[PDB]
Amino acid sequence: LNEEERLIRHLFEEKAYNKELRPAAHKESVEISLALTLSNLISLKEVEETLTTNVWIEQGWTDSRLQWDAEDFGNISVLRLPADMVWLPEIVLENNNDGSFQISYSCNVLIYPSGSVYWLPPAIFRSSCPISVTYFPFDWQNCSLKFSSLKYTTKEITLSLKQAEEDGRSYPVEWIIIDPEGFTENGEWEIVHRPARVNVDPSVPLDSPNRQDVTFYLIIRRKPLFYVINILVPCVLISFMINLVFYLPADCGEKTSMAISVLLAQSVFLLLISKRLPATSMAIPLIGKFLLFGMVLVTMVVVICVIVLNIHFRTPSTHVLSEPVKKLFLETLPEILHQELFSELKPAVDGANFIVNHMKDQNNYNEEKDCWNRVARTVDRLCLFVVTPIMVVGTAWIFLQGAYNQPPPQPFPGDPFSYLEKDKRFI
Amino acid sequence: KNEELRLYHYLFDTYDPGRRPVQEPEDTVTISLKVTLTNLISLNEKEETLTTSVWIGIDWQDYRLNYSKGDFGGVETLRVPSELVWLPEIVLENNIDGQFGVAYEANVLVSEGGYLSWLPPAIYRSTCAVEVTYFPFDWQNCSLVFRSQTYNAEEVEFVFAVDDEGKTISKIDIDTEAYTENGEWAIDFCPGVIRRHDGDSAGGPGETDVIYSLIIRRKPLFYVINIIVPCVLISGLVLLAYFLPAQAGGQKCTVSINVLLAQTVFLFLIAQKTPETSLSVPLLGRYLIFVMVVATLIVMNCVIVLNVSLRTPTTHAMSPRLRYVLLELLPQLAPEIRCCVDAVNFVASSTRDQEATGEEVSDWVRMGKALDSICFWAALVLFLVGSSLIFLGAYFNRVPQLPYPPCM
Amino acid sequence: SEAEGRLREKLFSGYDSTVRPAREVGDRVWVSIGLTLAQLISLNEKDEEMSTKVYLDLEWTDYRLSWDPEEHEGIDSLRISAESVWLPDVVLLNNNDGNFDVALDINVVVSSDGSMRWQPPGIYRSSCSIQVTYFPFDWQNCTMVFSSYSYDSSEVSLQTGLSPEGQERQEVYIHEGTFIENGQWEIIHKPSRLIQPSVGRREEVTFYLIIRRKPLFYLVNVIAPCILITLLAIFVFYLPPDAGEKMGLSIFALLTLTVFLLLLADKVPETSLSVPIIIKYLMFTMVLVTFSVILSVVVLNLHHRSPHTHQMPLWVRQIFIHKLPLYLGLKRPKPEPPELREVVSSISYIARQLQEQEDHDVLKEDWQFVAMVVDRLFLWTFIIFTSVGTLVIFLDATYHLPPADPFP
Amino acid sequence: SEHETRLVAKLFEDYNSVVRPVEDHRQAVEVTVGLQLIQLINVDEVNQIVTTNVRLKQQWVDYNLKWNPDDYGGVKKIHIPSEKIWRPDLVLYNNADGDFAIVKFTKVLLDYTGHITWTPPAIFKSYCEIIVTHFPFDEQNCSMKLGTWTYDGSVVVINPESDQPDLSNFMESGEWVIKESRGWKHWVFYACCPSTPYLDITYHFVMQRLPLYFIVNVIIPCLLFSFLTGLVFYLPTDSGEKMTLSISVLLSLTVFLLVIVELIPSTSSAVPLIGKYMLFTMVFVIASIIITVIVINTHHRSPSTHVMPEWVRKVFIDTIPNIMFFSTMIKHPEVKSAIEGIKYIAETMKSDQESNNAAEEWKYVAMVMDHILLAVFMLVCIIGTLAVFAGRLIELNQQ
Amino acid sequence: SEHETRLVAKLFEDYNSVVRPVEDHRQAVEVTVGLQLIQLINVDEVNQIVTTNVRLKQQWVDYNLKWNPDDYGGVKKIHIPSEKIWRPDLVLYNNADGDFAIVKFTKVLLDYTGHITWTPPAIFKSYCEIIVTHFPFDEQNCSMKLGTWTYDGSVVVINPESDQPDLSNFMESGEWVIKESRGWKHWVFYACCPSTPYLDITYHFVMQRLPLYFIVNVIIPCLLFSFLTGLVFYLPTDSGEKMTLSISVLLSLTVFLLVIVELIPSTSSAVPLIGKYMLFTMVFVIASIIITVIVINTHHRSPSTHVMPEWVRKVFIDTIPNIMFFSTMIKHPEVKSAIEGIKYIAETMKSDQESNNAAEEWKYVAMVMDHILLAVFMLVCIIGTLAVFAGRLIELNQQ
Repeated sequence: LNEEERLIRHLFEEKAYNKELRPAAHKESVEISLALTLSNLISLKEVEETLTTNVWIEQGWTDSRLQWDAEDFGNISVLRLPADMVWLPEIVLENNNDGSFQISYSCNVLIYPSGSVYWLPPAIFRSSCPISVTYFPFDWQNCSLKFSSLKYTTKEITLSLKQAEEDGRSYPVEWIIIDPEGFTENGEWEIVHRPARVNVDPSVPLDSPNRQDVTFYLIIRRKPLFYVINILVPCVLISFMINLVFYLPADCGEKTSMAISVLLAQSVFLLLISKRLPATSMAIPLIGKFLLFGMVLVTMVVVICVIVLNIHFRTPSTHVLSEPVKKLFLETLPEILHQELFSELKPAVDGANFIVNHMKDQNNYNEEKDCWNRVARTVDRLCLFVVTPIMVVGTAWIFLQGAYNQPPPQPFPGDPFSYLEKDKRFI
Repeated sequence: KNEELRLYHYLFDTYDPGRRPVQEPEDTVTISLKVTLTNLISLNEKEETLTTSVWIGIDWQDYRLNYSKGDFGGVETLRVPSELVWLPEIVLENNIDGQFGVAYEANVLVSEGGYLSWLPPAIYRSTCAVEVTYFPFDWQNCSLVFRSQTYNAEEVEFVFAVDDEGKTISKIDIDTEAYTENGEWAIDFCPGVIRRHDGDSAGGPGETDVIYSLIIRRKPLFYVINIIVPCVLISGLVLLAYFLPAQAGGQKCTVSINVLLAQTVFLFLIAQKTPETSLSVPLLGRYLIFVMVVATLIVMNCVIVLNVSLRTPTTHAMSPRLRYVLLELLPQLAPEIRCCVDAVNFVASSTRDQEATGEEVSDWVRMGKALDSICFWAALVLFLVGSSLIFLGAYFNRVPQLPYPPCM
Repeated sequence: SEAEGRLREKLFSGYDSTVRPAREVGDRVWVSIGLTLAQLISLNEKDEEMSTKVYLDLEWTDYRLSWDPEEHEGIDSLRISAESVWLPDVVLLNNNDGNFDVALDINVVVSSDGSMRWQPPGIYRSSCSIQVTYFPFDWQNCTMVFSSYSYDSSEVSLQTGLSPEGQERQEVYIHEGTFIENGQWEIIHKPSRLIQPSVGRREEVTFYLIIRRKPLFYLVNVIAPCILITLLAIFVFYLPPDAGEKMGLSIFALLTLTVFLLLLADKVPETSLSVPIIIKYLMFTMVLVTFSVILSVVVLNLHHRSPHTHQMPLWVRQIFIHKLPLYLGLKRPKPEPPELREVVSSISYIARQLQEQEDHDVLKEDWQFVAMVVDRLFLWTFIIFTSVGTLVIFLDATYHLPPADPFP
Repeated sequence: SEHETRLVAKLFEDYNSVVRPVEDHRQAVEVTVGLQLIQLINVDEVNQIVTTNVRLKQQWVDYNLKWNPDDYGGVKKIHIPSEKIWRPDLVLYNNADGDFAIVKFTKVLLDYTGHITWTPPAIFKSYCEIIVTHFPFDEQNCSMKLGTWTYDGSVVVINPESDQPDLSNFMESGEWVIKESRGWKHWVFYACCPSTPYLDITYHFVMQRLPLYFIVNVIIPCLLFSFLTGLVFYLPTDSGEKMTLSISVLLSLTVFLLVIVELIPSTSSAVPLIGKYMLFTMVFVIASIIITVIVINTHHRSPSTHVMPEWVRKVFIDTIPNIMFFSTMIKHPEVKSAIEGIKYIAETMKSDQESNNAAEEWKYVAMVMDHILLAVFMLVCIIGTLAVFAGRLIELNQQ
Repeated sequence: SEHETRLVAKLFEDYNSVVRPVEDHRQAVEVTVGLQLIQLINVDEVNQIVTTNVRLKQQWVDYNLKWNPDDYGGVKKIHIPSEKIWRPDLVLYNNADGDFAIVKFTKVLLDYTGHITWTPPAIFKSYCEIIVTHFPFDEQNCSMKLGTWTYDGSVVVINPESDQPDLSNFMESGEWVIKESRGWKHWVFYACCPSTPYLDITYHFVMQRLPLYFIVNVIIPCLLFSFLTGLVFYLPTDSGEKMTLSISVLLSLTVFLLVIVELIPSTSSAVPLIGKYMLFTMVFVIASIIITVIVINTHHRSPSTHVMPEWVRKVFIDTIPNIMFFSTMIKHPEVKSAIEGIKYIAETMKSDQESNNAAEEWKYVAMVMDHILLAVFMLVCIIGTLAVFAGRLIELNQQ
């Protein structure tokens, strides 16, 4: 007969295996070694604050009840069994937000003659990742996958990281494993740090299953080329078009219309970028701050355009152009910025005098109109030179804050260890 | 239940639901299939999914469950769970959501002579390729394909059910007592056909299925009222640009450009409703794109008219051929006293030059007016002809007069 | 261990997990219920549903699962699969998605004296009646009702689960070390009460969550743009009628406000028992801009009053040229031979035409001054109306605070 | 409980859940059915489906599940799993997007006399034809048909527990008010089973929509924009801004029409009230635009290129006084050439006077047309709005 | 049948589904694996997930499920539930939003020679990287890696049924066309199990998008707006409508760029050429606005404000027309008061006419600039429109 059939009959029927009992004495804990292999970072939804990841979770322990002598079973050195046939530590993801605690596919366990149970199920985990929006789209996020057992406490099992060997020296695997044969790079997020820790909380009581856990952290930087090329550049150019209204004349040039149209474009950008991020109150997004600053600036420019148009369309019959404003806005600022016959012809002379006086009055009217136009143009130039530097400095400051943001050199502030494979800490 | 429990023991004390009810292997289990349509829930165009509510009447014979009324005190029929009896695993092959079997596993009725009858309900989401060429005045052919999931034609055979007169029922049955009319789609035909094909290997066991083809017709009143008529009116507003004056404050280009903008809004509206397939352009899509192109050409024409009208004489010399074309198109549709005299002569010359300037400006304005007059009729003819030609295809898209009975 | 296996065999000999542990008929099973909020996932106002992640804490006694530890090698506690022992049928009564049970099936901890402690996880979606009046400056009172589905008060009596501090602790537990606060909601109060029935429902344990929204997102994204657009709407009245841009500014401000209202509908609740204060503010601003458009049309009508066609009424002159300019600080700048024979005729005539032009221009200037005075009056009126309305709405929103007492 | 454990062991020692729980097969199972509406989760108008949280109380006597309490220490009632006993197969006939039957198998309360009460919960997603004629002031009569699927009236008989659904635990909805509710029992003959009738109980609910949300978020902006339609006729033609107002109003009503279209089902059974109002206001704005173009053409009619017909002068300038605040409207050759120049000055200034006067007449005609059209369009706005809404409004206020 | 019941009782008397079904544990199970694509349900580009309907045909031989037909009434085949027998644990490695392994356990066809055929259906939602470079004229090659999870190549050997996946029963897609399809076998060494290789079969499909939908709904409107951009320069400055046209076109382009941003994944691997065209058109319109502001500013320079630079008169008045074609721009106190007044009239009109000529020169300069810019901008529009698209278009046409 098959040696596998004989071995299964020996382990499970002759010896009467009981999967409900731990493989240890009553006052002894089972040592569970945990590792994580990231096959694919499926997504990070910011509005829902959810990290979807494809991960193979590697669990290992020793079951002395499932040991055999290979010589007695045709030198068989490995056996695949259903996971439901053996005791499991029942490691679950504590950070799930959709309610899926368990692994996706409950594959087989591999058992060896020494009694070592090795399990490597895959899973698609949807974990809760709170999002920092302060530097979007130049932001980096710090998500975590927390694994623990809700069925057993620290008295029953003992979680630990997987131990690997190099030239005979043992070291713990303190990082998320990235198999080149089973890893796919995400097009939007690049992994900067991927440490792994065993956390024990002394605050909670020893009989709480949440006392111990193994946390695999993913510090990931967004690749901002998409948002820079598609969102930021059009919005910034449309915002900086506002400075052109100062160059428009005050008669045909629809200064107010162009300014409010820039405002409408900014409002559309703000409302269609607000949907791409959650509604958290921790901070305002960088793009949101820039859009608010630009909209306030455009509002001020619209008010300035209204005032300039008001000044331009003044008349002698409506306003008086006083000497001090005249000198201020036409001399100083432009400089720094840059008998019977006589009875029959009495109607002739009277008409000529009246016509001449009419034309003189019209000339004075036109000159005052031109002076008001010149004052309006001076105010426009002054407001240009005041507003454009303020618009260019604010934009530069905001986007330099965005660009210079980068993740910390170390995964954990205050911990000098780099959690890199090259810096493996031999035991 | 004494007699019913007696019968249940007598039938199912020895019985294997895994096995076909056949004396020999090379027999075939004939199964009568009927499908009753309670509701046509929807036809998702975006997802290309016909959602329907059906009852699936499956009748067959099981010799192992044969018994006599006399030996059991009058039990004519017995309701058992469907997992206790062998079933033909009839699945909807062309399902899109992954559901193959029926949602609810109703009881099976076992009658005296071994007749088994199963009438479970089902919400089926089948695949229906949507032909979009005449949307919204279109009709669709949505198929429901039923087949055994495991057995082949040499083990499980399909026939249609017969009415009381013996006529075969080759169609989706509709019970007026259990039918609800769909507000958007009218069913016109619903024939049924049993197809049989050869196996993958020559001389092997062939395959069989039952296909029910629903011919359904859209009621386009909603889209006519809410999409087509407003689009036609807002499109026709573009022609009013020709009557606005070609000067400052005329707002000639404003009307045209904003009409184009609203036409794009309507494009997005139809884009929300029609599918994303690329096999053909929808009729409303072609009409929209034609009308956007018409509005863009009218924007161009308004720009040309405004250019021609605002040619001042000082910069633009007078084109004689243009004036000739205008005339063609018109019938179809003492030293101190010497100083004073020189001043007065200067006044006269200045006013004469100004009057000539105004005359040449008026001539250019009249040219613009004539050009606008001609192009208004041109654009009106183009718009009306294109609208009529596009919508006549929708008018003539009637459901074919197939050689089948009505579906009612 | 073998001792644990023998103990488990002994306890579950003739043990029925479907039978309530009542030693005597009429005995009650006392269940202590507590809750630990691991995460407040969300409060969706569209569905009126609070999504939370919790750990229950159920404690009761099963007399059938007691033993002497000294007879079983000192074993004084077991971790048994929850399906193997009787469980109280505790469910979230007010769930919104139809899910009543816990998220994961874990071990129950059984002590040697028969004390059962079960701490299952649960991802719950409870119903919350959203008070929409002060949105987004609102606080919600969302409840989670836990009760036995089947057993009545005479069979299973519930009570609030005491923490290790004791004293009949009545509160949702939150572990401040690991709890991450929601980015949109702040938990003000979180009590826990036992609601017993009148004299028909049964006993239940309600866990309340008073949660205050953090409105920074809506302040930045909605309120400030509305204030800026409203300021522009005020400033339309300072624009000259000669610029020909009042209609554009006002109506496009109205368009921007309409865009904000439409793109805010994604976020607001869709109930109809009240109106959000933000929606009230938007409606007030829209009505104000509509009146701004109306009065800008009136001002433009007055400004372009043709003098020869319209005689100014004497009362209009007194009110808008003499009385109101004093109060509005708008002081008008002004305080108020054959050949020779026919040449004389022409000169006297030219003087006559110029004099007539003075008369008509004086009347036009009077009409335009009346228009300017009306414009300034409307500017001041709109400033007052905007400031008062905005202040009233903002003070109404700001002084809405969460209660200091969970149960007034 | 040892007594209850022994009882449960005894009762299911030999129990068949396949057969109906009657002593004699010739009698039917009497079942009492009662619906309890806990919550009205949703009324999806576009898909025409109503989601309701319900409890489906079912009461019936089981012949083989009786016992004497004296033999079991006085136990008179127990709770047992429902999956292990015979149950009625109640199916929702008009299911649309959910389960046909119960899927949550909660415990049954079993009495010593064999009486079973089973009150499972359900989330019924039932088809519901949506009458849009009076939307958003519409009333929807929805229904839930529940019946035993495979059991006819001769083998299982279902009876309503009460004439009305149980609403004592109904959570009040923020969008609908249930005006009336009533359960009707029906005996129905189907073509599949023509011999025997099948029983059903249809629970219907008449729901009145609360229209405040749609009034505030939809109707009021449309009223505001339709009110601005007639104001184009009070704008002067010299402002050069009439088309701005009219076209902006048209674009706003277009985006609103997009919203209203996406807010209703695509059924062709009726035209909605709000859709009728939308089309009315759109035709109103289009007519306003057409007549405004006519007015602008009238205003800018060059008198040199256009002669004033006598009939229009009679109709507008002469006729139509209304409020007439209007007016209705020696000897050198060089000296010789200078005199000729002054003559040209006078003659040209006459010619300009006459041309300006004729253009003035055209402007006055346009001004009177605008004044008439303003009143006409304002009156038409109020009349149309009332003629649309007031019928349903007084119908609701009068009932 | 009775013989078939006896056979099924015999086969599963001491059967163990845990054991690999071979005579000796030292030999491997030979499994033939084939994929049948029934329908390409969806290609979600934003989420980068392809949903497909498939049948995963698996054939092998079970050593312990053989029988002699003569001993069982000539039964040469039976249908057995797949849950009762050993099966290969095929898993889709690149699973995104679906099941790693088969969950719908249909029956297996078992021959008398032990040959098992099992053809379960599945809905595979696999990760499919989206090369957005040529969207909507894009081609997507993406794949389904399928392999035994827990069994290495030494204990279970999987072989492809054929080089190509089975497309005989494939429902043709309305949005994609499969150009190439191929299954490749791979022996992969994983870090978890260095000692032994694991086998997989990767079935890759190359799909060409049918771009008619995006052509009609996106490209053509954008082309129309890009064409409309250039007409601003032919529009005169005296109409007061250059800015309205320019800004309206720009706003429409904001709307279109923001809808095409939603139709593409947010990855940074590459930038789409439709995005490149949209930003080209963006900078195109923005430069048009800037230069038209310059032209409008030039149109109203007057001797009151600015004097004419010599180079402006050198270039735009004489040099450019070389290519253009235009007009190249008894005394008494009262008596003596009248004479001096007439003098004043003469000087005032002469100065006014001179300033009017200067303004007309500036208008001429703006005019010639407008035509130069019209030619340049239209040519740039045509060149850019051809440059962005012609590469991919001629590549596909030649392919």
